[PDB]
Amino acid sequence: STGSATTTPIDSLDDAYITPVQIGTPAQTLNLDFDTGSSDLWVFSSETTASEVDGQTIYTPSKSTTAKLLSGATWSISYGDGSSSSGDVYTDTVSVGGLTVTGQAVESAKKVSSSFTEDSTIDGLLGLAFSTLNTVSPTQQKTFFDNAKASLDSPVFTADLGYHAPGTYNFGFIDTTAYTGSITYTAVSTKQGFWEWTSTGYAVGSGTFKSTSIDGIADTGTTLLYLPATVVSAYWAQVSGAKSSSSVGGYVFPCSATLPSFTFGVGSARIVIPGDYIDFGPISTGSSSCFGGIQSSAGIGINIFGDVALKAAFVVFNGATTPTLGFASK
Ligand SMILES: NC[C@@H](O)c1ccc(F)cc1
Repeated sequence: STGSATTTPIDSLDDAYITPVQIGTPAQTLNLDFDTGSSDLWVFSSETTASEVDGQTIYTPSKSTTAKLLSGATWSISYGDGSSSSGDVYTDTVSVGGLTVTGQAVESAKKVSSSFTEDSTIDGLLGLAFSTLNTVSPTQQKTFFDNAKASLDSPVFTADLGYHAPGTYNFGFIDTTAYTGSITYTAVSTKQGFWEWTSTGYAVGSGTFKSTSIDGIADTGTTLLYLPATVVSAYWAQVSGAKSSSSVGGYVFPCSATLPSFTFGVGSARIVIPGDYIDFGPISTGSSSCFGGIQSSAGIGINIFGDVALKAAFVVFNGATTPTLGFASK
């Protein structure tokens, strides 16, 4: 089997992407944030505290003939950005782009933190990291990808995120028309439960490539590119007027600037992020100070190849017995 679904930016800055997902019988379609940095499939629901729902589409398990309470199971998750959610668990039929999994754990939110409530466009998350990170207790549950894997033509999914435009998540096949040149594959460590890999270096604009190992994660659920302070300082030093602002919480730059590109290495291959991809617009409405899309990972403990980086590539998440990651230009 295979699946193919379009993923769409939630706003004009590409802050996140949503992908329609069919849950239950008859189908209830919710727009979920596919997150290769976490491993829980959770949704706003009929059980979510009413004051914490503001415009989201909810899953109502009582209206699904295939929903079954997973007795005694609870979940609770805290994300890198400080947001969180928790609740109980059903199993139900879940389909993405024509690919169907029966008996998928669907984690029903009883509580969500303010940032979720405040984002009416995201109805929940669909985790695509390794199932070892799944938070369901007392019986840990598998991701949609893990459940689907044995049925897929090939044990892979791909992320093709657009810049200010829709893109695609494919399951079970590699669309050879969706990228240019060849795909370069690189080793993954699953020890922390992430799609963790090591970039071979970077360049700023038309500058020379610096060969240096940068260990990080491929995370579709993180907006920005978070790299070591040395790398980030080298990037922003090429932008007149750019500075790190403790009050804003990172590097800002004059909105009048033209940003240089940023290149990262994948083995001997190179992925170029155009400068425009690094512009996240005014820090507040009407400001001439703009927020940068490359930020320091120093306070995080891990480097993060988030959407800013991933959207510049066609990315293969290879879930073979020994997982790997592939990157191509597009
Ligand atoms: N995208 C999941 C989010 O919780 C996350 C953020 C940062 C990180 F290093 C790992 C995961």
